[PDB]
This record gives sequence, C-alpha cells and structure tokens, in this order.
Amino acid sequence: GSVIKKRRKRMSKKKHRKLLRRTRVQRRKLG
Amino acid sequence: PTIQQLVRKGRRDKIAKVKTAALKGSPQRRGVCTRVYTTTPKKPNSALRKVARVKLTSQVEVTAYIPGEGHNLQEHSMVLVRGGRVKDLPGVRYKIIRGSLDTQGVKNRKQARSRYGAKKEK
Amino acid sequence: TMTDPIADFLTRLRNANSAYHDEVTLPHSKLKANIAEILKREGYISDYRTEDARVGKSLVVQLKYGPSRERSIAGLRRVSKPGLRVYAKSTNLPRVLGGLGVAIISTSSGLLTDRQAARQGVGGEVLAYVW
Amino acid sequence: ARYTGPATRKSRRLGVDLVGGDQSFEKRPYPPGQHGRARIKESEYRQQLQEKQKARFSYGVMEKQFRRYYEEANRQPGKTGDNLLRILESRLDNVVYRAGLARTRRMARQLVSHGHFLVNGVKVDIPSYRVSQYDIIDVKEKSLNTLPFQIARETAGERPIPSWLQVVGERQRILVHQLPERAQIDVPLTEQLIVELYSK
Amino acid sequence: NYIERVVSINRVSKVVKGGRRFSFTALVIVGDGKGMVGVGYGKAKEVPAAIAKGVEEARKNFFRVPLIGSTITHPVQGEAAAGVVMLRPASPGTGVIAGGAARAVLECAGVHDILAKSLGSDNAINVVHATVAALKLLQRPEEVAARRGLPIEDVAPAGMLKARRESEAL
RNA sequence: AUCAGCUUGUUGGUGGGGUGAUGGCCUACCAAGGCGACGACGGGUAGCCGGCCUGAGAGGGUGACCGGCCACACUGGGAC
RNA sequence: GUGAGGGAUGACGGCCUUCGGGUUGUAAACCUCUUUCAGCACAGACGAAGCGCAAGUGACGGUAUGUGCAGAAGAAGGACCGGCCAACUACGUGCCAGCAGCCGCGGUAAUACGUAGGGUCCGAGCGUUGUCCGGAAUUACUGGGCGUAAAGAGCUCGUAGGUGGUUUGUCGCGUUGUUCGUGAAAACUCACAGCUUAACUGUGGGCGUGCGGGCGAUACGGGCAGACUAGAGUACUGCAG
RNA sequence: AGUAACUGACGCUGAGGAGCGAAAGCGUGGGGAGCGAACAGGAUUAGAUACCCUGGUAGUCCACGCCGUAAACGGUGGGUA
RNA sequence: UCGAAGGUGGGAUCGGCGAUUGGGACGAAGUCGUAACAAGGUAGCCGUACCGGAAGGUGCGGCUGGAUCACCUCC
Repeated sequence: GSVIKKRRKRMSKKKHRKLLRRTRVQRRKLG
Repeated sequence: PTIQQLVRKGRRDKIAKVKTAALKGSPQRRGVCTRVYTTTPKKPNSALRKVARVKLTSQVEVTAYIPGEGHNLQEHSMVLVRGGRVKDLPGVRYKIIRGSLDTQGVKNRKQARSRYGAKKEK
Repeated sequence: TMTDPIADFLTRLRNANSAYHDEVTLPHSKLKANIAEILKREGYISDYRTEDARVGKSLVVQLKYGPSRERSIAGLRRVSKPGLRVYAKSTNLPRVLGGLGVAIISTSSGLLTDRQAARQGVGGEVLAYVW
Repeated sequence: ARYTGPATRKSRRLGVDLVGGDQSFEKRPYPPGQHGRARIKESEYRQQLQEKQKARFSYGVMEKQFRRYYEEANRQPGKTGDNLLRILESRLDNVVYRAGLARTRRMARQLVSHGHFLVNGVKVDIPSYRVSQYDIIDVKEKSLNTLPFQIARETAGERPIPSWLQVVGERQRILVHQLPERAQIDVPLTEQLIVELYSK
Repeated sequence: NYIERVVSINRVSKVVKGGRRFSFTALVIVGDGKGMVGVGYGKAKEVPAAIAKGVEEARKNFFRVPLIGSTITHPVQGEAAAGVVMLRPASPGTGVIAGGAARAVLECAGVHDILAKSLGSDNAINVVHATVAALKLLQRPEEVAARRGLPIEDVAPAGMLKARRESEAL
C-alpha cells in the first residue's frame, strides 16, 4: 500500500495531539 | 461468516440517506422568498446563476434555483418549490416551479413549455 | 480436530481425482462404505474394497479414468454439513446438473439417489452431490 | 385512441410494406423526412423496437393494449411468440379483413366500429373483440346492399382466405374453425424480437 | 454463411518521447448459428484492420456448444479472470436473455432460449471469456453415459430424452 | 447497552374475601423469593392481520379501498 | 372516437440545398363511402317467483338500450432527438444567456443553449417532483469477502455457547411418509360463465408454504445404556536448547 | 524422539472475562561511566527553532508498582485431513 | 380506606439560545516557508516523549511498504 494514506492519518493524528496539548489546562479546569 | 456467527449477529443493511429533508415527505412545498440574488458556479463552468433564498412551510431555510430565462421574483414572493439538484451549484437541492403561485412562466417559450409553465399560443 | 468424516472422504476423492491417482485409502466406516456403494453402482468409481488396517479397517477406492485419461468425476460437493444440516421432502428433492448428476439422500430406507427417493416417495438428508 | 395520420410514413420508416399494395413505398423505400438517407447505427434495441412497431402498426393496436396482449400471451401455457400472434390475429377487425371483406385493415376497423357486423346473433361493434371457436359473423340486413359490402362481395379474388376461417354464404358469412396456429398465420416480421424487447 | 458480432472497440495508447501513439483493439465473435462459435481479439492502427484480425483469429479458434434442440444441456457457471457468467436452460420460445457480450456470444453460437446473467467484472473481454468458459463446461448426455458406462435413460431425466426426440424429429 | 441491573403484592404458601369463572384479583399472616446478557429494566417508534407493491426466487417495503380483530368517542377518573 | 377507399413524374406554402433538386407528402385539394360517439325524434327496460289483501308498488329513471334523421360533419396534445437511449439540420448567441440524471455542453461556423423545419416515442393523455422495490452478488441463507485494494484482536488461558472419531442395542425428540381437523370470505392462479369486448362480476378447483391429533420408517442428527483405541492425555527411557 | 505400559473421546474453538505484553512515559527510593530528547554556544544558510561540531539535563541502569500501546508484520486467527 | 385533578419538593432525561472560544470542508490568482514522491537532496514510516511561526526537528525501540554497491585481479 502507498504511504500516502499513512501520511494523511499521521497528519490528522499530529494535529489532534497538538490541539490536545494546547488546551490541557483549559480541559482540566472545565472538567 | 460462519452460520453461527450469522445467527448470533445477523446482517445489518446499509442505512439510507434521506434526500430533500426540507420537503418533509411532500412532492412540493410553498415558501416565501427571503432574498433573491445571483451567484457563480463551480470553477469548470462560469455563469451568473439565479438563486433564491426560500423559507418553506416546514420551517426550513432553503436555497432554491430558478430555471428558465427570465424571472420576476423579488422579496416576499410566494413560490412553490420542488426537489432537484444543480450540479454546478454546491449545495442547491431545490428548484422553483415556474407558473405556480407568484413566479410566472417564462416568456416566448415554444418548446418544453410544460416544464416552464408557458401556455400554448391561441 | 476431525469434524466431518464424510466431507473428508469427499475431499480425498476430489484431491486424488485431480492428481490422476488410481487409488485412494481412508479409514473405514459404514456410512463411507454405503456412499461408496452408491458411487460404484452409479458408475462414478471403478470399484472399492475394505482391507484391515493397523487399528481398524481401511477403505480402498479405485478411481475410474477413460481411455484418453479423462476423469469420470466432474465434481463432489458436500451439501448437508455439521452445523447447517439440510433435509428435503419427497417433493423438493434437489437436481444435480439438471438431472445429469446424482444427489445422495439419507432416507429411513437407507442411502438412495434423488431419482430413487423420488420414485419411492421419501425424503431425508441431502448428503452430497456428484456430477 | 387511434392512429390517424399518413400510413406510408410507418412503412417507409420500418423498411417493409404493411398495407400490401402501396406504390409510394415502392417508389421510396427509405425513411421519411430530411435525413431519411442518413446511415443508421446498428443496435439490438433498435431492431427489437422496430419489430414491435411493425406488429402494432400493422394491426392498428396502441401500446398499452399491445402490452396487455403480451402479458396475456406470456401467461398462457404455449410459447410467447405464436401466442401473441394468435391473440393479435383473433381480433374482429383482423378477422373481417382477412376474410376478404375489407381491402385494408383500417377500413375493416372502420366497418366494425360502425356496427356493420353481428357476431353470434348479437350486434358487436368493438374492433378489439376476440373471436373464439365456432363463431358466426354476419352482416346485418340493413347494410347488406351498401357500397362497401357490394364491392367486397363481387371481388372475392384477392388475398386467399386462411384455413382457420371460411367465408361460407353468398351473404358472406364467416365461420371460425379454430384459432390459427403459427403455420397458417402468414404475417411479416419476427415474434422472437418482440419477446426479447418486452423481456428487457 | 457466418454471422459476426463486434462487441467492443477500444482505443488504447502507449506513450513515447514524442507523445501518445493510439491503436485500436476489437473483440469479435464469429459463429454459424448452428452450434459452433469463436472469439477473436485483434489489434491494429485502424478499426477495420483490427476487426479483420479479430475475425481471422475467431475463425481460427472454433468450439462446439453442446446444444439440445434450442438450449444448452444443463445449467453451468463459468469464471474467467474476475468475470462470472451463469447459464441456465430455458423452455422453447423464451428467447435469449443475456447482456450484450453474453448475448453476442450465445446468438453467434446458435443458442435460442437461455437465461444468462453476469455476476462480476463487467469488463466485456472478461465477460466474453467467462461465457466461453461456461459453454466449455457443458457435457452432452451421451458423453456422460459413456463416462459412467450406463444407458442414456439411466443417466438423463426423461424430459431431456423427449426434448432430443422432438428436436431430431424437427 | 452511547439503556445492566430490575422487582416488595414483588415470587410462593395458608385461611378468608371477591367474581360468571381460575388466579396477589383483594386481604391478614407466613416464607424470601422472581426476572436478566437466550438482553430484564429503560428510551424511540407503531394499531395487528387477510392482503398490497416489487422481485426469478429467497427477500425487501407497506397495512389506502374491501374483510376480520383491537383501541378510543373534548381531556382524566367512576360506577349505574 | 376524432373518419375510410381512391387520389401525382407528386399543387401551394414552409424548410434544406451542391441552385441541380430534395423533404414535408397520399399528406393536401378533389371523387366516392360509412356513420361509431356526440346532436334531434320515437319507443323504453331487467333489477320485483319480491312487498300488499290491497288494487297497487322502482330512488336510480324516462336513465341503459333499440329504431329512425342529417351530415365528415362537433372532437389532439405532451415529452424527447451527444451517449446510455428510437429519433438531425438551419438560423440566433458566443465561457454570455443558458442546459444538465451521469459523463459534461456555451470561446461568431453548438446535431447538448433558444427558435424553426424534420424526426421519434406515447397518446386523452404526456412530462416533472415525492416515496418504495429492482438493477445492487452493494449485508451475499439462496449469494461476498479479510497477504498488498476496507477487513485476522499484540499473544495466550479459559466461562456461556457452537461443534465433535470407530462401534452395539434402544427411543422415535429432530428428520421423513400417510391420514384426519384446521388454515373465514375476499385476494392470487387454472378452467368455465355473464356483462356488445375489456376492466369488472360470479361459479368450481388449486393455493392457504403452517399448526394440532392418529398411524408407519429408523439411514442421519440427538438422548439413553454400553464397547474400542487411530484423537487427547498420563507413565517410562533418552535428547537438544 | 522411542517403548507403547495406562485412561478410554476425557477433543476443537471460544462471545464476554482474566493474564502476559518492545520502547517511550509516570510514582517512590537508589545509581549515574558512556550515550543523550530538552537546553546552550559554533558552523552552514537568504533565513536555520535542523542536518554537521563542542558541551549537556531528564532518560537510559536497579528495586517495587502503574501505563497497555508499535510497520506488537509473515501486514497471513486457531484445529484437522 | 382507595381515589382524578390541584399544591409543595428534590432530582432524572430530551431539546433551543448563549457573550466568548475550538477545530473541519471548500475557495484560479494573496503571504511564509520545502515537509513527502527519484537515495526528493538528512531514506521513509509506526508507537512514544520533548521542542518549534508552520509544514516539521530530535531522542528511544521497531518495520521495509528503502535506493546504490563500479573494478574485484587465484582458480
């Protein structure tokens, strides 16, 4: 299989992890 | 799968996507023209498509396409809307019926008149 | 483990047939001997016999090939299997190859073919198809 | 309704003559219109549709009635082709025309519709009337001396009467022995194409 | 008299430094309508030439279909590449019921009444190959009786024997 | 199951009561059961069927007319 | 039902043109014929072996129908024509106006837009929208798959469940045969009959794929009571890591 | 593996469930030579939050526990003929 | 006694709005960079951790779904 699919999945995962890191304290305080 | 797997879980059919959810099970709906304007199609084509914003009786705000050459629609105009997709416009799934309620049949049409609400010449 | 001896017998027959073997040996049981009898009487195999093995008895089956080395069996399928078993009434007996094949049916009168069962008006379990 | 427009149009389009003695079709055997000479593309659907149009324009039967006939013929325990052909041939107007009492099928239909005939002793004016075994079709006495029947009864030298019918009286009685079989029908075209078309 | 069926014409191309070089491939069926059919696949720079090569190749490879009167002997299922075509005999007067490629092959082979369905790989070449593979799986009842060394009545149903009698009478 | 626990006249017995009739149907006392992943308890939706439409068939959708049963009669209780 | 037969080096007009001519087109005009259904006049029901011991009694209805009269006389539209998918040209416009179910067509020479000729399909209908099934084997019981296309849990142990070697006897649960009861009528299907035909209506079979009771069989599955050692495990003797 | 002495179908799979499960990471307490995220300079570059160089903290190691993921791949579930 | 409706109370559950705020999809031509595909010019990817305007960089373990290995003298 082409690595293009892995690249799309990894970019989605990386962006989501960045978003989670950017709002850790906000999530902790709202939950 | 195994027959036992089938008798344990069975087969679940694919779900059906509801089309033209604003009509609510009716062939047509009556609406009022929220705003009447023009807009441009997708990139491969180019024109000034005539599109109206209609508030239906199902309390759904819907954008509808006006077929034919010329139209006389303005604000607060009662129109009768039907289902139909326009490939160029991204999210337009409805068309205004010509010759019904306020919207008028087009002028000087002699072929496919019934599709544009033009009466036969006397 | 071994679940279907009948299916194993049918697959031994099929594998030997595809490889043009003239002989196939398998452990013996009454059911296997009876379907072997039906196969021989219907002309699908040459002949069969039972020797004695180290523990029990064996089944020896001779495969029939034509003069030009063409197989006398075109297919062997197991219909009723452990798990999903198949029973047919005397009126809805299956047809194999539009009647050109033979369907073995286990009735209370013994092992019969589809035509024999239809003539005698009995039903049972559809063991296999031969064509 | 009925088809009323020109007749040779259909014959020219379908490539065969349906009336039988039409000189215009012989003069120009090609489709009508400006582009009647343009070469056509070959397609099985086109041939099947043309066969069906041939059948339903020879007998003057509209599409819905023809589909009803096809369903009836398929339902019957014969075979579809000759069953459909025999259902078509049993219509009263076709019987009248095939008995030599009408030069063309159109005038046979016109005569039947005007109540000039009388089947089994009861007046019948329905061209789609189907005719069974041992039916006696008579002309009512009032119309015996009319011009059409006069010229029909003194030119009995045209197309031969098929076996399954028999004009028996000097008053031109019609007796039906049995419904025709495929051998005696003597019709153009091919029924198998119609069966293929309606199975699509 | 030989009937022919050009079932598909495709414009293929190979790339070169200058550009694209287009040729034509035609799949042609040749038969006599009496029980023999042939399949040809010719390629040339021009459509009529490719059709000619397909016709000659189809004529070279001939194969006899075991018809019984007007239909095939028994139901069969043939698979070639990813194409699956099932065949089923039908009572007289039913007509040919098949898709375009299968219909062409069967009409060329002389089959009049048959139920045929395509069950995969809509590609015309592979559908034709699968139809031919199915037709090659048919067995004449006499050969079946010969294989099992039995009289023709003990092997075939009486309906087939009656059908053969009527066909040979006609 | 992105609804896992539910039930205290609730599960059973005895004596009474009640009813056209059997029966926690009601009652006093006694015992602690009963149901549930073979999905109880919740949430959503729905009158059910002969049939009807589609399909090669299996199956899918549906319950208009006609015919059977059910439920209701402004909303909620109640008896005569 | 809106007509039928005959009717030409094939009228006019329209349209195209290679300017020759071709198509509308046997179509029309004209000459005969018939009048269905409409229109007018006359007669006029069955439904009622009914109801009533009164003399009469039909809402539909003076309807259906029948017979006369006159005259082709009063009676055709809709969609589509790039491919799927029957059916092509001209003019106008030019990335506009627009079309479109998909592919996609509009860039002054568009068979895809608009209009006219021509054509095709249907026809008192013809198209559009909405909803369901089919095509879709695209939830695959019939009838699909999982190395790389979506799809083998990271790997084991094990609970409920599913499934199970050879053989003897027995049961008759499943399975199978037959019989009885039931499966309303209607519907569906076959045949026949009545409406002038058909739709429709009636009659007689089948169907009602099922369930319940009796009787028969025991090959297979299962239960019960045994037996065997080829699976599985233990014992003993060695062995490699 | 061999002998086959023993039992006599005691087998297979297994929803859920339980256990084990690289590295990184987390907690408590030790240890810390080398390597080395982060971090510092140097260089290259138009710019270098990099590649290269010099340093270098967590970590890597041990004890006891968490975590429960991987290209945990033969991208190939288990049993049998 | 039971008992509809009504009243009081504390919770369940389903939705709408919400100042502000997060990401997603699409958009010929805007700005910043070159990350991947040819060894893509530091092989790529997987889990994890840290860091950075951004693609991304680096450590640890793993995978090949990674390219090239000329000449190579004795026989």
